[PDB]
Amino acid sequence: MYWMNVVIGKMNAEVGGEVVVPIEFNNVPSFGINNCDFKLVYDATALELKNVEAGDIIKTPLANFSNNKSEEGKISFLFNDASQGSMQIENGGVFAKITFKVKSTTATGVYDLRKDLVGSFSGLKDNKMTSIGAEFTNGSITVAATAPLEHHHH
Repeated sequence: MYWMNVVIGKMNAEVGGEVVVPIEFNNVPSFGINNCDFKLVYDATALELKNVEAGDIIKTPLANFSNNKSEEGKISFLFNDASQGSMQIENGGVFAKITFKVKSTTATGVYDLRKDLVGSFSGLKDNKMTSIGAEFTNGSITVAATAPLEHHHH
C-alpha cells in the first residue's frame, strides 16, 4: 500500500473565458499504479466543460486512459495499464487536464471542483495487486472581474 495524493487544481478565469485545470498525482507509491478510477464534480450551471486530455504521466493514453463526460456536472476518469506491467504510472505529475469555459452568465465568485465517487486505485508491488488509498485535495475555478484594458491618468 499505502496512500497517494490526487490534487485538483485551483485556477482563475474571467466571465466568458476559458480555463484549464490540472489533475495532479503525487506521492505515487514506488511500485506504481496499475489502475485507478474516480469521478469529479463541477458546477455545470456556471461552467461549460469543453474537453479532457490525458496528462504526460500516462504512457500510451489511447490504450490506457479514458474519460466519460456524459453525466452533466460530473467527469469520470479511468486509467488501466492494458499491458499489465509495461505502462504503469511510475511517478507523480499531471494525470489529466480539464478545459472549461466560464459561461457568460456566471457571477464572480468561487466554483469548487471536488472528488465525487472514488473507485479502486491499485498497483503491482512484485506482481501482487496492491490497493492504494487516494487522498484528494479539492480545487476550484475562481471567476474574477476583468480590469478594463483602457485607462486614463486623471
